[PDB]
Amino acid sequence: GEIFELKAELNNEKKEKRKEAVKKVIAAMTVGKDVSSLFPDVVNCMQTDNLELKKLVYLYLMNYAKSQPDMAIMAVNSFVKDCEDPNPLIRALAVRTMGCIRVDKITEYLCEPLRKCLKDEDPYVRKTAAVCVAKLHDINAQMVEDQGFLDSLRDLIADSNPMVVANAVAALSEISESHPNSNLLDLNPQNINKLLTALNECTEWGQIFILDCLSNYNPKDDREAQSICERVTPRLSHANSAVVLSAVKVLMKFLELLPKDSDYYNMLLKKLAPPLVTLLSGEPEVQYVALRNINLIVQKRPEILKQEIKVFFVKYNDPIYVKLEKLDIMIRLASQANIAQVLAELKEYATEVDVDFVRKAVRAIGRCAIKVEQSAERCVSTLLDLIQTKVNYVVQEAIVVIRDIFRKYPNKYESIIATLCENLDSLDEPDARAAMIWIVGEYAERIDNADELLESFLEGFHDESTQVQLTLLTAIVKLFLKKPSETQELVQQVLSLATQDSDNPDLRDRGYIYWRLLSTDPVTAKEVVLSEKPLISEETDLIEPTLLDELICHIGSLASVYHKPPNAFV
Amino acid sequence: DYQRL
Amino acid sequence: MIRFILIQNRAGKTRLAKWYMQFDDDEKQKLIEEVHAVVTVRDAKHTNFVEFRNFKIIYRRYAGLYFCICVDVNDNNLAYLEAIHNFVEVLNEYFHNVCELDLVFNFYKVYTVVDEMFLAGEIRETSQTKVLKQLLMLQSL
Amino acid sequence: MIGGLFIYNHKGEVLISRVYRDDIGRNAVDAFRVNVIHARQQVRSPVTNIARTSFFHVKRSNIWLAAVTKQNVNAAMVFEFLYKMCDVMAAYFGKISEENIKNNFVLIYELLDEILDFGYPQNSETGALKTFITQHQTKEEQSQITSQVTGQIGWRREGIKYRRNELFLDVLESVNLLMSPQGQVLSAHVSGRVVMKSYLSGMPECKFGMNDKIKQSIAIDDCTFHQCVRLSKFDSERSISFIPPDGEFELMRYRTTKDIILPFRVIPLVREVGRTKLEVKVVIKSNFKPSLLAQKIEVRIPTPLNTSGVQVICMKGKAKYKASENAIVWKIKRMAGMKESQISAEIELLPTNDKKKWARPPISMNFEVPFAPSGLKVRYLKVFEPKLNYSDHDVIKWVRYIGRSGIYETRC
Amino acid sequence: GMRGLAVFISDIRNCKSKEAEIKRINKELANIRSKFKGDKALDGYSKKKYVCKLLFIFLLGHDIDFGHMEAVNLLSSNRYTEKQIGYLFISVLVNSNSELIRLINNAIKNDLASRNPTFMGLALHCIANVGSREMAEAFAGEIPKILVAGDTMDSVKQSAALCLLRLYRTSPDLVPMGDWTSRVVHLLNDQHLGVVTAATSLITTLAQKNPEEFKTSVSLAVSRLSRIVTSASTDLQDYTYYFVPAPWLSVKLLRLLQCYPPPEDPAVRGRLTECLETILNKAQEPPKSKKVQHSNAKNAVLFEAISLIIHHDSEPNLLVRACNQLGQFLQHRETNLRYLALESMCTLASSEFSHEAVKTHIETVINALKTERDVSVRQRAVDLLYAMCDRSNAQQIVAEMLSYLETADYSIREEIVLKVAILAEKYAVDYTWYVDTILNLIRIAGDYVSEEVWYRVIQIVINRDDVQGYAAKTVFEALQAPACHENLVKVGGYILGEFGNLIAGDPRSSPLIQFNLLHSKFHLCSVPTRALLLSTYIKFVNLFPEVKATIQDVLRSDSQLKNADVELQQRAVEYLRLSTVASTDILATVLEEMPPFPG
Repeated sequence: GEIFELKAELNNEKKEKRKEAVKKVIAAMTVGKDVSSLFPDVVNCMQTDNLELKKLVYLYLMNYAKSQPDMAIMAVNSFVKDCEDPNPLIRALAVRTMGCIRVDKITEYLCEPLRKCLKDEDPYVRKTAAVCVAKLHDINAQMVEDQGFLDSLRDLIADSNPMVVANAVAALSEISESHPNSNLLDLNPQNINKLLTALNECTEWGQIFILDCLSNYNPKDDREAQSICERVTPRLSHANSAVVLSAVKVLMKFLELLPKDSDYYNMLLKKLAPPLVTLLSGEPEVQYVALRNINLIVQKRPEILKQEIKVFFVKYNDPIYVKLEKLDIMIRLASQANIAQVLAELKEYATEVDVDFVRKAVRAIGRCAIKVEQSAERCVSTLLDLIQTKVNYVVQEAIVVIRDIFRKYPNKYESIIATLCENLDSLDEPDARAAMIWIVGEYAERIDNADELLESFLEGFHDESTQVQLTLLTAIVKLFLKKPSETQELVQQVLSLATQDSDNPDLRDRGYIYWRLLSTDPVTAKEVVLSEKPLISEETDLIEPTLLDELICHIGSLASVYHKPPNAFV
Repeated sequence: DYQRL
Repeated sequence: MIRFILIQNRAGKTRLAKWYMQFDDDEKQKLIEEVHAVVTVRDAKHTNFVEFRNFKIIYRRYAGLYFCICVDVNDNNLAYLEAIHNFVEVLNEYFHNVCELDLVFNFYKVYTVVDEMFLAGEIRETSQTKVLKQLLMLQSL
Repeated sequence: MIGGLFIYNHKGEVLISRVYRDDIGRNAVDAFRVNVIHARQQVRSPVTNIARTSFFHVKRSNIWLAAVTKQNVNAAMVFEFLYKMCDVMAAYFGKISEENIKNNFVLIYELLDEILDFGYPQNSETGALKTFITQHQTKEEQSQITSQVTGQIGWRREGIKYRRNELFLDVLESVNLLMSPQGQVLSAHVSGRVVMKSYLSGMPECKFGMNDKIKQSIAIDDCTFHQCVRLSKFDSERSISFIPPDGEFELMRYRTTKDIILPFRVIPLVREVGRTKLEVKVVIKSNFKPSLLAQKIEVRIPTPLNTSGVQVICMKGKAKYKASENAIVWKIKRMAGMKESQISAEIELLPTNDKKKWARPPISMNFEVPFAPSGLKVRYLKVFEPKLNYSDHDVIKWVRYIGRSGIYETRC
Repeated sequence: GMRGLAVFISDIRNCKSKEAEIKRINKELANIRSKFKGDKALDGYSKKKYVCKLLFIFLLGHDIDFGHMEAVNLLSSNRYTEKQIGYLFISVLVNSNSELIRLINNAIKNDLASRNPTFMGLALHCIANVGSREMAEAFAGEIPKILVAGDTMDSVKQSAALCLLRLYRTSPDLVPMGDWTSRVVHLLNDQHLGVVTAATSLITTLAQKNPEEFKTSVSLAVSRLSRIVTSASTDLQDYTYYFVPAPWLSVKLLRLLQCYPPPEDPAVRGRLTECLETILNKAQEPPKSKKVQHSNAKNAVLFEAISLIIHHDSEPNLLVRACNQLGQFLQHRETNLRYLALESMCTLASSEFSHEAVKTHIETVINALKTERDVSVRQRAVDLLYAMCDRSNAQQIVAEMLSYLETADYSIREEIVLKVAILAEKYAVDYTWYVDTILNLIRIAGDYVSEEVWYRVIQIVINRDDVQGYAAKTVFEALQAPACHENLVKVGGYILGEFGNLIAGDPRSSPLIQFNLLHSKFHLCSVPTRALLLSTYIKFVNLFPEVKATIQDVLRSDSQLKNADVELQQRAVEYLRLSTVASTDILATVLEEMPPFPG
């Protein structure tokens, strides 16, 4: 087809048609077509001095020598010759192109040009050589010459040019992933002072890199933390949004000084809020990231945005993720003084058309009921009305939150049991089914239908969620302990079904434990299963404190956006 | 539009 | 058994969709973008035979269009690929080098051609000359 | 740590592909294409995880822009880089469109190679990019260009010359207001930004001043600035000092919530006549000097869903009833301050269920005004150039305030 | 020849936005709705054009809720084009209204009563395109009467055969095997090969439920196949496709043969064997044409012949040649033939006789698994390796599968994990190998291990009583690594809860170290994992009285007793009260080593 025509026009003496054919070849490469067989004429066209054509040929070289080393080896002579090009721009281009080649042969011949370019008068070549040192560390880097590159790069941090300092900081931070007990390789306090000075001179990306590097360092003494924070704080104004987030991370980590007697603690807590509130006025993606991080900040340190609830009210034109995170953050900061405003907002949000937003609002009403004791009756009435709306998912969420309301406030909200048990066939979700099974089991004393409700589930015991199976087993054991004679056969049935007819090791483990506990002696089993339990104590979908601390140590990073540890995703 | 400053 | 026959341009617009099984309009769409996503990702070097869901589709691009036939797992793959080629050749002869415009402007004629070739989800007439003669006699009417 | 950077079109084709790390392969493009562009559900997040791989995507015009990483990259940094690259491409060739990407293929590849290197965002202020990126000589200019790319002052080029030292100041504001009928402002918020267009020669040291004393003075809750301005001086002594980059740039951003002057007062009057006729009259008072002419005024009056007919009566301007928006849109081309306008509307209601009451949506209004709703006025702006000889008087300064409405709603 | 249709379609296409498209659609829909209800009677051309406009609008995606009555009015028209448009509208848009269904049925009955071949073809295509119980009740008695000895056109016979096929697939109850079956079978002798193709499809479908009724079809089809393949290219001049004589009819006859046991008649079986031998020998001959379509048709016929040979499996001589041909296709240049060869070689390997011949190609199967770089072909190679596996070489297959899984994306990872796990379970000559294999799956995949795999590894470990000591030791060694997935934590907790006393003697593996290792992973795990670890903690309380204090302390922790989830709080409180209140005898008897287990 046209591939032969492309080859023909590449094999031409005119430079204009040569570069035009190179452009069409790269376009065909980009759209998805494979032109690896068109490598040699590009090799022939390599011998030129046009910066544009040279760069395009470099791009083709990296893209295809990523998988084709054998005949792409020959570019070593061209790279070596180009290393001494008087023009620094082509020097840096050649270094960055040669470092991007991952084949074994280029590794040996890259070492000398990289070493020559690391120590240079021109700073552009120095920055390119630093990042190329990082690239060389990316692939097969154990040779002692790599250690020479690393300590040369470490000494490169003390340089007058700011951008090379920023890129060297990024390179050290990247290489520091290795853990032969020799971690991060640097950051003695003189380098701390140097980096803190260099925040001003470096670009908006340099400030990000230097703040991320500083986040790893820990102060030796108390006064060092305050001296560092008094210099980190000016970054709270916008050099970049990521600059603000990194500065917030650095300040949040370094809050280890005196909680009360130190006034700078209160000053920093006051200063932290306005940048956080400002971040919400940006683009929707940056707003989403800021809200994801503000959630963690509020969970860790509630006393920052306590008096600033009005800015988190959801707006109709907001994007869906922004709306959900705003709802979560409002429910985090809900309090006795402003419970009316948030409750009215939740009443309005329960009527929206989006399923996820309505489910989260129905969750939030119960969360407010748990948090504020005085408004518990009003929230329960609202939840009952939402159930009476007869919408299926609203019923599911209302039941799953009424379970937690029962757990927090025991033996005082039993008038809701009949209205709840009326909605039994509407439950098709494992969570609401488990919630209703728990409700039936816990309060089986004062409801007569509990035996029928618990027995009706055993028909579809298998092909059911493990949560529901365990909840059902526990509920039936509870019901037996309340009423022994009436529930003799049911307990034997469920125990045999859980032990002999189940493949789950955990489920049959619980089955054996319960069966033997009931068999050996009744009163001990009654004391164990039916023992009084401490209250959940006003939990608001809290994340694990250890994971919360790790996420706070990783505020700016993506792990805070995912709310998952870096181990979960590589 | 443009006013003298 | 043929489950459906689709003709799509590279953009994704369905220029023909004849269904030989009962499918809901929502499920018909789900199938349409499913086929589009599965097919447009695959290039010319890879095999024409790609499986999705309980069925499988034999596709082949002609100019910008994608001619794909969905069959059962146990059906013959190369036979249906050749059926696609025969159908495209008869289209090219009937419409004098078929383009997309001939498909949009004469959709009922193309439906007639498909009904002549494939009926009840099975291959009906394979000869090009007989199909062309039948189309000429219909046109003269 | 941006592993790869891809750009797609509305068809789904890959306009450009560039991969900076080995861990990102040809499979990442296919995964993004099958999972994000062709997603069955519309409920997503800007960043998504696909088999231990993160994808960041933003949409400009009908063009998708995506960045893929397999590391614990800084999310805000990646999003800001995507925005900055969109801005750079817009600065080169205006609209970010498919044929623009196709025509300037080599130029975008130059930008991708330069502004990012092994996932590390380098200088991308496009002040330096113009110098050594196009669409001889001696070591002198070469060392100069290299230093200006890598040095501290990267936004402004050394050799800028002009025969008319002029700069342009633009104060752009968006107001968000929701007024309660009881006279209490339930929510107020003003977002503003100062856009500066500078045509100056040399390396001027510019001082920006405003009524931020904290006889006109406004209380700004906080100010978020540009990179070129020195933040340390601002924190230490409350001074705004910067070197203006050549061309347009956003100098600062500010937020105001106190002492907000209301451009207009909305007085809604609704009269219920059984279930057939509804009388709604809206009168707006122009609370500004008559020398200021309001422009692009839009008033959106909601109507009940069971409305069978709408009558429009207006002495000034034109009142439009559009069933597409299911509301009465009232536009006025211009009027001065201390002016009034009235509308007479008759709403005929179709029969409906008596139980269903009407929850009135807020009255949304759109307008553009010459004055700044926050009250921010540029008191002064000093310019000084030690290297050259032109003084502040030689510099010609212009200022314009364009206050556009944002979310302006009125409960009825 | 519809100028209004052309201008409307151009107006639809010329729209630059969806809003303009919907605006034009609404304008034309209003116009056509007003035009149907107008006082002026509509001539046939206007009716036809408007019905076709509605058809185009519906095919664009938008819903059309009118125009059915005009379409049925087109069914009773003398002109052919109006009738075609009406029938297409009826076929595409389906309305279940009793009056409209009655009118459509009357129109189709009137068209079928006529002797016009074109009108009968339109009616038969309408019956075959839309399938309903009402249409079956109306036409199931009549359609068989058309493709019987009564003289009808060959195209009418084809349409009738496929229409009866559709009616039988939709409503098998309404098509009984009457006296027409014999004369439907006798269509396999018609000169017109299209009628033979339609009859072959119909008989192939009908033979599954009634193999005995259509028993003569095998004897009629073997002769037709032998006359097709063993003939000069000049014959079948109309149906010779790229120098391959009637590939589709040959494939259909081979499939019809495949749906029957081997023929009882020795002469018929000899003819079938000779035809298959000729088909196989045609492969070695050089192609008559260089075009890929010729080879595609030839290989379609060949692959159907090979599938017939595999299904019959009655000629050992033919199976060797089939296996050799598939082996030759394994290394073919075209990936279509490689994919088809792998697919057919899986079925061949399922056969008992040809196990060694297929197992011979293990090296090239592994090479295709490694270097093909195609998802479908690699999946087929993995499936073949699954089929090819044996007790003599299971270790190599599992090692190769693990190596491939190390470099396998995400979609097929779970399937590869399941296949490797089932192979390791089934072909475990030494049980120390299975534990290491499952640990390798948990380490390499982790996210894709799925519940059943670790369920089954626990099943194997509990029952053996001889690999438990090694399993506890290797799991302890695996847990102290800094990278441990959640499934590994689950398996480690469960195994160490019951077999921690096996290695408790060793100083390195002491109860304090085991508990510290488990509690290190306790916090960074989901709710089910935490609950399982709580069960393991109470098991440690039972086993090691020296570590009772620390476990009682961690259970007493205020974070454990107030967990938000019900199950964690329940197990924490229950285990705390069981450790505290029990008299060291009930606690002892509650926890035991458990009985051994019984597309």
